[PDB]
Amino acid sequence: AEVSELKLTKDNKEVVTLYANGNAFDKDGNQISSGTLTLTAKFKDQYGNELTGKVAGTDYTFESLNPEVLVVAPDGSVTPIVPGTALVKVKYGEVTKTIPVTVKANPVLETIAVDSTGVSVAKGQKATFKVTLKDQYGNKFTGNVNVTSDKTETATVSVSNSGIGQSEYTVTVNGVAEGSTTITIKSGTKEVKVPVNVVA
Repeated sequence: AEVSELKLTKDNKEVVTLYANGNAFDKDGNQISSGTLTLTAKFKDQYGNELTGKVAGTDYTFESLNPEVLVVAPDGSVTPIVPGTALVKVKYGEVTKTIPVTVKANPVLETIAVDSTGVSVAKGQKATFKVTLKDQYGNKFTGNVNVTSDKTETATVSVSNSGIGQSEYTVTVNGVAEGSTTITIKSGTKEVKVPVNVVA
């Protein structure tokens, strides 16, 4: 025979990004949730005919040359273990092929992005800005958010969605009395401060 394709897949999509947690991503960075994670393989004969009706596991077997890093079932099924690089192998009699596979470290919170630099609200009014959590790769990250205010007699604060389960939240600040103060937005071990000025 001859090995004509060796791709990593889930639900017919090629996998460009794979985390330690098993999550997988196409070219666009849209997550694949359908299918199981596998390697696909196609083969030709000595005259270039695509060998058909072939059984993965029986006619051909898959090996992981780095089994502490990535588990590959002989039928081609795939589960990541920790971040690193694994070399994967397909076998068809004497005929073999090798591809690299990269497991990336899972997302963790890197940045609390804040739509605002300071807030100006009139006494007895509300103001609004957005908070976006980002991971080390600079994509949206779902995580918890907590907002407080240094002086509640000047201004009070609240967050959409009870500050859980989301990667984008709305912060409302109510103007309570004339004067100034600071809101603090906390998430994980990180924190941003925002000044606030309540006008008449």
